[PDB]
Amino acid sequence: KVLRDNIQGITKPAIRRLARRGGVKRISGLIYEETRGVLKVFLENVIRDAVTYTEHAKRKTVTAMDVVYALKRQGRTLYGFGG
Amino acid sequence: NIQGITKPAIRRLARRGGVKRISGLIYEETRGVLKVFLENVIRDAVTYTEHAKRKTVTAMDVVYALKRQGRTLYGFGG
Amino acid sequence: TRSSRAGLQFPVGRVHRLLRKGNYAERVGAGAPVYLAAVLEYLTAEILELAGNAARDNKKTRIIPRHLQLAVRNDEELNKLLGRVTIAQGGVLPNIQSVLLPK
Amino acid sequence: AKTRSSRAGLQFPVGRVHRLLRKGNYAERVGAGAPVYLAAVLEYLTAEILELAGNAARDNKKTRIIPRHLQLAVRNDEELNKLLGRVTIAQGGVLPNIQSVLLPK
Amino acid sequence: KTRKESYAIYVYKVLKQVHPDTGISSKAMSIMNSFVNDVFERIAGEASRLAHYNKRSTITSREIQTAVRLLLPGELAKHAVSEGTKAVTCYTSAK
Amino acid sequence: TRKESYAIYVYKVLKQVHPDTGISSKAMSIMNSFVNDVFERIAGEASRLAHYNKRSTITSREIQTAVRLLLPGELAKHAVSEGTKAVTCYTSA
Amino acid sequence: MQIFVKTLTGKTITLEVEPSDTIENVKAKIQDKEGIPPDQQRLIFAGKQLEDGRTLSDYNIQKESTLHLVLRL
Amino acid sequence: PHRYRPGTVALREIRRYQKSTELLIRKLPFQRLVREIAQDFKTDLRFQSSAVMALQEASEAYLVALFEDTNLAAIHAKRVTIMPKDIQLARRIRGER
Amino acid sequence: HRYRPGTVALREIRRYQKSTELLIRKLPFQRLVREIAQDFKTDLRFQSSAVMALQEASEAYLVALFEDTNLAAIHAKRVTIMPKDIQLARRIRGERA
DNA sequence: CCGCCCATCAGAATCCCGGTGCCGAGGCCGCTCAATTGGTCGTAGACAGCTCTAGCACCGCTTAAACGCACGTACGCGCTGTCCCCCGCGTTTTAACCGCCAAGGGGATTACTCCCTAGTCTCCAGGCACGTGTCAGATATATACATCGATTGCCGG
DNA sequence: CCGGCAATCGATGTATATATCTGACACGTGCCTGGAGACTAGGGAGTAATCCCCTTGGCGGTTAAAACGCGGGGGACAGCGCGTACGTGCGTTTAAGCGGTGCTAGAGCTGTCTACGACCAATTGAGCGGCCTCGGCACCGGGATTCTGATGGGCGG
Repeated sequence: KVLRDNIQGITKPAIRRLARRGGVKRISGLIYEETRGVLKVFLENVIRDAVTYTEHAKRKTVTAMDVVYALKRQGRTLYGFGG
Repeated sequence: NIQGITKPAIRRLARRGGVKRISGLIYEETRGVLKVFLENVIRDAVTYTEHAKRKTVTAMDVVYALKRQGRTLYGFGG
Repeated sequence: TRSSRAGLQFPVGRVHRLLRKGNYAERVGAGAPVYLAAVLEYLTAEILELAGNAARDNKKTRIIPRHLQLAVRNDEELNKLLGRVTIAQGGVLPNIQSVLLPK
Repeated sequence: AKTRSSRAGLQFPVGRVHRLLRKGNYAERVGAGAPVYLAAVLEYLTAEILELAGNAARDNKKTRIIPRHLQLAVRNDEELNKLLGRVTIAQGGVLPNIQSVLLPK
Repeated sequence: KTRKESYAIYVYKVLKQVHPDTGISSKAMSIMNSFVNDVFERIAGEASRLAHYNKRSTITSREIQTAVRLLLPGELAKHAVSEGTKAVTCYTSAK
Repeated sequence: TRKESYAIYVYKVLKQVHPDTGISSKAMSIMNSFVNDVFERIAGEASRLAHYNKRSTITSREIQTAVRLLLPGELAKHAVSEGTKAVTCYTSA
Repeated sequence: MQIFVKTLTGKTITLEVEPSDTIENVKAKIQDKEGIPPDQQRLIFAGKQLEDGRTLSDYNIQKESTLHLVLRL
Repeated sequence: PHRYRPGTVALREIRRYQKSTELLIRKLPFQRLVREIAQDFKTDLRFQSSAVMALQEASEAYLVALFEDTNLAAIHAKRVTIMPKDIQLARRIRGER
Repeated sequence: HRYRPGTVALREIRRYQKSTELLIRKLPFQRLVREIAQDFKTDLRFQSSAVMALQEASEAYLVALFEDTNLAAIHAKRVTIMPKDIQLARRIRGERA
């Protein structure tokens, strides 16, 4: 089933919590839309690489190993989910 | 010998960088950062030279060191 | 030769030999050198086309590293590919911030 | 002295490291002392990180080490921070740090 | 005077195919040589890692295609994939 | 199928360093990933070093130069000392 | 809407076709404008060989797209 | 009526969320977003739970680091509020297109 | 006569953004390189190409750093670059901890 | 009546054109070594079939988180004034750069040997999967202490 | 007689102490697969000797860049005022999260057999090194065009 509108599921309080962990005290009201755009771009890149890795192996299921390999390819190593 | 990098040379570099007005304390900072960069690159190049048991540093060692640091350089035999 | 069979300009046998003596895998298939040579030739042709146009713009008949730099930096895909690469005797793109221009 | 690790006096395996070197497509041949050298280096690095993480775990009146303690150990040492500069540790967190401007006067 | 190999003649052939009346200098030739070598190493390393992940001992055209897709961005990947596929088809047909 | 890992050796090192603390399951995964990452880095640098000088073998000299290139300032000295001591002990016995 | 066909000789030609136009019609146009016979032409787009019975909209070929022409002898 | 002045609860939240380790985004919306994004490249795909977990961890780390750089950029301009131009400057200097 | 301040600066910006020459004298750079290298190992020799490559790399690095510094200076509503802008650029890039 | 905005002049600055020369790019020739062709052999991997597991869909109930609205305040932004510090220009000094000469150290090649590594076979024990007990830590509850913001008293203008 | 500064005091949030239990960590067993021991053969790397090329060091001159000083205009910084956007709190609504239930697509393993890649030998032509020659490009002198800032002028508060 095709779904949309799902970028708005990243609510304003969640972005505020991320900013609080980042050390931010005051937030302008236009930060949330740009944050959503940045997150969308990042996810698009990583998911494209992971899907390429999955389809090379002739599988119909995306595994955590594909995500780890894609993240390493983009120069972002991740410890904990195998590898 | 770090003072051999004169102020006009730094000004020319800034002009190529697109800078119009320059403060009077920028030259010392530029000298420091250049010294740090050179130290890193030369350390790696000398290590590469000593593994090969040579007493002369070649351009290949410099290219390999720069590639190791993440800065590929074209036009010197890479 | 194999390049003649594939209709290429780049060498297939040399690419095969480099693949075999490069410690990449235990075995190398028949079509891998052909594929790799085709891709390399395509990229070379793209860069050379852009650089030749740049050289013709300056009323020059020979390509110099400045023309290669101008070709690479003015194209989005090539700029993304060669993002962390320095070209000797290349220079920079002319660019002045609009705030610095006189009123 | 039967195993190679016992001869070298290590805890990490020498035979397994040799096998991994010989099958990783690194070089045509592998020398005798290379696995010993590599195993010693790996054991040293593991010991350093584990000692720092254990001190961090004790600071919290805890017995077991969790990824938070590893993150605290790595981020507080300059050499380890330089080595693991582009590494994200899952379930790690961040170092507490607030800029001095934001504090009340 | 040990023989030293390079990609100069093939680059010149391609250039004469693209711009029939245009030359090239020595420094530009060095830059082109470095570019070709660097791209070769990148693609070969990616393909080798791909083969290692799936527990294979052979590098095939599938590995090269997937490496090209992973490395080259945008329409560059599409056109390069098409060129490689055409070259492989022509090589297979001829004998 | 059997799956190999570095868990037992990491635990032995930990029991040698801190003889009272334990370790959880996620921290063990992190340690495994760390060991694998460092192994791959050092091995790749050594292979490139051997390729540069036209050699077909990997020796302890390549490993020493690799750890000198990869590891930062104060880690490299102690790592080199440990590797040299281990190799000398192996040769003597 | 217009597309571009590339040949092995580096020659790029422009074709005026429609999204509903079939590959056989595209081919017929290419012979009319270039003289190359139906049997010898093979079309490659996105790494796939096109089929004469299919239409351009089937392969999601949009405006200003590029396709590679292969001569088979 | 008891009431705190502006900026106090903000510092309290900064201290709270810099000491825990949990994820700061609800899981179901992120799963839905990931599936929708992946629908563009290939339909009828499946995901392991570990894949979505790894994606969430990477995304949260990336956003937190970006916000740290944004805060530094905002302070450089003699301000305490973060604004979109600070995000743009941080992204541009970092080299992200 | 006399040009008003800021004009010749723009002229030099235009002139130096079009050429491709090296902007640092060669003998001082050679001397600096030798005295830097004498710390790691004494009794050393250099090929001329090695010094040329070192100069090219260092000049490119400095020019890029100055571009980032100018961007940071503009962000703070200024036209003069200051050491704090260099520090901010280096910190955001990742070289400075 | 005078400060602010607008049109017009000379004067450096950059560029284009024409003649001259000169060095690097393009072409040609000989040889050698690496790619091509033919044939044989072994195993890497494609393909089919079966098993079971984990990923997807649906339903019901709680409740904590999100959302919408109101109020007030503190921070961002614009304006003004000053003060000093970078910029443009002229004079004097210095040392980079070019050309030339000379000496010798070390990089590159070649020949020879020997010893270190791969390959084979046999044997055995260390490590992994599985199963079980118990205790370190999360949970719920009660409690003590630190901190923040309104209230009020006191020295002082 | 109020204002600014400093000492209270109540509300609130966070850390601390005490059972309680539970799921996860640490330990015990069988076996089987990979590592160790012994021996052989061969080529990779160490060692010695030559040679000649390139790097280092010194000398002379010339001239262009650097250093130093000066005067001044524009930009950086501090202070003030305003107004609106964002933080804190409260009541209402929503969907996330948990707990089951079922089902099935697909990931993972196993046996087979076959086509594909490796290896070996003989042959020959493509590519590399060396030499030459000439045309694109660098250099110098002169004229044309272009901004740029001072000067004259005009205007409206």
